[PDB]
Amino acid sequence: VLRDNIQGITKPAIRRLARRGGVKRISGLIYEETRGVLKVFLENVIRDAVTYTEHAKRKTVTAMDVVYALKRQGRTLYGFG
Amino acid sequence: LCSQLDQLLQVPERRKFGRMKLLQFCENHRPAYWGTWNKKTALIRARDPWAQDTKLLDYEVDSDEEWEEEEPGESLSHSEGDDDDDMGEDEDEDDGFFVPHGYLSEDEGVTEECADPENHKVRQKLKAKEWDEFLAKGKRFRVLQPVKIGCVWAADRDCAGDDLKVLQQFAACFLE
Amino acid sequence: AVEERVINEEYKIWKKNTPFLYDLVMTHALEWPSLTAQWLPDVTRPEGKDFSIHRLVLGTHTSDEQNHLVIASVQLPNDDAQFDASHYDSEKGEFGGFGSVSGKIEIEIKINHEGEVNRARYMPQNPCIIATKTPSSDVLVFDYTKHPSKPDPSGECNPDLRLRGHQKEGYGLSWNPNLSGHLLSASDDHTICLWDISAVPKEGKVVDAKTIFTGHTAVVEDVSWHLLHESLFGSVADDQKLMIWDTRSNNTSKPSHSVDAHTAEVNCLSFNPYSEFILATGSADKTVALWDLRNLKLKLHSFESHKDEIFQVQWSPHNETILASSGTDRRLNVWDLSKIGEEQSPEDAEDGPPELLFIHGGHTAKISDFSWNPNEPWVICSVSEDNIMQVWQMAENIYND
Amino acid sequence: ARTKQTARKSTKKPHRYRPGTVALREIRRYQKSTELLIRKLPFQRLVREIAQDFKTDLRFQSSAVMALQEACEAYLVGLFEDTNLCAIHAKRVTIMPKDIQLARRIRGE
Amino acid sequence: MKVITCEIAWHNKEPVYSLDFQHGTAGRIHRLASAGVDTNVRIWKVEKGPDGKAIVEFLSNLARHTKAVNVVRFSPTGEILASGGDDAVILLWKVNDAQLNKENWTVVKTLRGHLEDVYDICWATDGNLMASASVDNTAIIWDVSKGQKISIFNEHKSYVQGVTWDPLGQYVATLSCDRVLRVYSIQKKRVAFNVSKMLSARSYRMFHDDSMKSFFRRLSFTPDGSLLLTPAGCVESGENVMNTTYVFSRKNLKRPIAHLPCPGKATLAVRCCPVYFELRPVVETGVELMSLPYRLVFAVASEDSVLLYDTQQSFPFGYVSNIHYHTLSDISWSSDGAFLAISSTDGYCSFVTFEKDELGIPLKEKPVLNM
Repeated sequence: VLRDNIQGITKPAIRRLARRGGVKRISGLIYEETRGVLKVFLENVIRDAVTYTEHAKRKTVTAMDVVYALKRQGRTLYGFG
Repeated sequence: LCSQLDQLLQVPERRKFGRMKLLQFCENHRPAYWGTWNKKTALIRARDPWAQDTKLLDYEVDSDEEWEEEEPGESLSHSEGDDDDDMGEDEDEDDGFFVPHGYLSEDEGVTEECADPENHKVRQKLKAKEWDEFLAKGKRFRVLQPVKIGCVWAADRDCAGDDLKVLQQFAACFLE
Repeated sequence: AVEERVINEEYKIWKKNTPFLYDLVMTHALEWPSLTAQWLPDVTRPEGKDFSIHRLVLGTHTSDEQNHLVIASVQLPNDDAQFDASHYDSEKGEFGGFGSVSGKIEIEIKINHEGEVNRARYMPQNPCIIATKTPSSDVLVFDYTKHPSKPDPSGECNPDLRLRGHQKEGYGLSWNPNLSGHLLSASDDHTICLWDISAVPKEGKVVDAKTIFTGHTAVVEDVSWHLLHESLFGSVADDQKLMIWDTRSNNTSKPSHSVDAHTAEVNCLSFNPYSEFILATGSADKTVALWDLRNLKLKLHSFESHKDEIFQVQWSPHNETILASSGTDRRLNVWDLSKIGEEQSPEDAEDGPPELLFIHGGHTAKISDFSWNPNEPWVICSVSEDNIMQVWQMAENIYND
Repeated sequence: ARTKQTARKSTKKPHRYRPGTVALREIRRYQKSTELLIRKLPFQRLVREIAQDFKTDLRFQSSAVMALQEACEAYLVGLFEDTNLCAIHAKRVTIMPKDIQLARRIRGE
Repeated sequence: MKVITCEIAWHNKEPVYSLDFQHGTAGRIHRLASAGVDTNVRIWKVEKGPDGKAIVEFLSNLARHTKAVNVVRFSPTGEILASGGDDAVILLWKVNDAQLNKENWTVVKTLRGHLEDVYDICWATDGNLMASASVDNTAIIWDVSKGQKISIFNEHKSYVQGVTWDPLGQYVATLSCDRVLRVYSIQKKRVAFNVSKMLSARSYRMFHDDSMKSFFRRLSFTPDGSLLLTPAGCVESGENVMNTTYVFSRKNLKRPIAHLPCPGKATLAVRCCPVYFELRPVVETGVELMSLPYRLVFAVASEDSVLLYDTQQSFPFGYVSNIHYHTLSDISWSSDGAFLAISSTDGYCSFVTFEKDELGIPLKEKPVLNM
């Protein structure tokens, strides 16, 4: 039942991401690749955040764990620190 | 004016390269181009725009070799996709992804040496802060000017009283 | 065939040679050709963005389709973005980069129009109100704020106001920058209709003929208010006549002044946005004559660079002494008054007189209409008959040296 | 008057900047866009499901989830103009999955 | 006193986290190192310009880091520098006697013992003993001379963001993110002091929880060593709590002498200038935080603002705010004290130039510290 949301990423959302980055032409099958790259990066992020929160001796994760995962993988977060 | 009118009537430096130049054609499969041009040829003049440019460039088509599209690009350029949207309805009763429910889950799972009225006050303050943040979200970009307070000391009495009261607002509170 | 091929090759040459001669080129192909095209005084500059936004009023020429009055919002990169070092190409040796992020042209609101919009102009004080000319006798007024953005599913147009006084179509419309609601209209009916909409009731729809001029004996080609004078305006017609009327004059048939224009019919006229004594008129004899309002008997200067009739002539809100004109030659020629009476080498004179400064021949078809950007200098949109609409700006060194 | 004609139907990879002369002041990139442009709920359900996949008896915060979001599309745009520059260097305008992989390796993921 | 925002490319826009001056040389010229997530350690040369402006220039770069660095501090000697990154390793460097590096800096020691990301490092009063703080909830002790681990303190329940060495050499002060403060003896190698909650007489925790959006909780001993300073404090005057920093004396490390409430933003780093000054002429009152024969001035790093306090005054004499767009990261004191290097998390730094004698007369002879 709760295992069929891989396509939950919508075509309007993906085309809108495409529009923000500035393209005019897109591939038709690239969409699933985009979703897969999304999924892998999501997974890396969330698992590392779990590593923090567990090492935080905590159950409910915070966005601070999100921040530390973000920097551990190596990117910046603006306005939330 | 009117009366007289009627009376008479009857990497190198950017400054060394010049201004950024841009060109876009709707017809090109070639992407729009923007770059600074510094090539100086006396053959290409406004008087004769179509004159040959010898030893400057080839009069050969590059858009086709730039982008021979021949692919399902979905015509993302315009007229489709921006207006399309979908609504839905959800369930948020099992695992509450909310400020009050999140606070309740956190307090139930994790218990500390804090009074229940204190926990309620903290939750109310955090919710108020989130609501104030949501309200201030409409400020969007706000250009911020730097502020600096000079070395004002209690010895001096001719300094600005505005800065004096500002730093007085930052008092050091001792405890007995 | 041969003409199409030679125009295609000329355009290819212009396409290849434009990097050296233009700083800003923004071409689009329309769904339908537009006889009218103009800026909006309002500019949009969102904070935190590297671009500016501009707006355009155009129509459509549809043989058997509902003609729609169109507002087009256009994205323009910022002046601050005009100086940025992004990357460098070792090949071209410049700070180039094709990239993908660029300004774009967007149609915002379409309003149904009865037939082709012969001419569209708005309040110089209120972009909300715009006046359009119809192939019918009717003159219709549209307001985007007072109409749904998307064109109505009903084919019939929904004019907020209709004006009376003309008996058939025309190609001349103007507004009074100093007086509110004062419209000047031209039509084949040999009549010049003056209308005032400032006194129209809120629920009124039909506007009578406030004033009808009949001094011209030929087809009144164009009419226009004076940029500074509150009661003076001029008219040009097919009778090669340059006519001056005063609204304060008690006679609508006797003109204030009558001076011939050329040996051929004239199309339009234009005044300086800054000066008030010099007007520009284009004629069918490939000549554009300058006239000092101090003395209309002698032409101030009759510039000659076209090979055919000249249709539209317009002055510069940025530069007082800058003028260009376009006609059936598909060529737009930028003309300066600072180079008048300046000696030049014949190598710079085979093309024509030194009065000219620039030529725009990027048009596949005849240049339908142009307008000069009041906010951005040297920024011009022109439309050819082949629903081709480009926004362009020449090389800066051609006017700034 | 004027002869008219019938219209026809119309149809090096790390761009690191040198320690000097770099005073870029992009202020927009500082502030959050407040423009999610993602359907919140498929994102939320997906996050919930993968979290359950990893571990159970755990709770989130709407702030953390939205943070996850902007992290997502921020990485998206980063990779995305990376792919744009690649394809321009790849002498092509239609974006290929190989372009995503090549940009991804350009970062070193 | 003039404040200069540093618009120059520090770490090609990656945020800064740590920075340190050269204590060994008292000359006007200074050598400055910086910490960023570019995994690059950049040495910069700074000095006052002809206009007195603190102008800076690159010196050398370190790129061995496989991961981002968080804390960077020189030896008290300044000849050897401690470098700490996310890659869970700490290397020691010394200048060695290349197109963009005027000098080469080489690893000297290879120290491990925190197998996680590192938050803080501390040098001894001599530079031969080492203190470091990391994710790992562990307090480690290293000998610089031999470069091997000697002590591990595991009593912490949450992250530790600040460690400092007693200049006298008798204490080691550590904080947990769990609003818990611990002081460690040297010979005993145990929790000499441990304070988390205080009665007023309702009892509540003095320090901020993990809920803070701050990444670091840095603090330093006074160079005299008689005063202890703790940022990220909580004062619950009423139903609310408010940001503050606590000041402790050697008399009692359980009850701080007082605190400095800081309305608005939250403190995250505390640093003390290593130079002494004469007692400024002031009325003999209780305004001074501590009565000492010689005064000292120190800087405090809040979420956004930095504030300047001396030995005689309770209110800050020097106040700066609204300069860096993001939250602050680190603050450093020049050896002469004339350069106060401000680093935040936006991606740039900033400097506040101090004219000579603007902060008093440095002591002719530096008072000795009882070991």
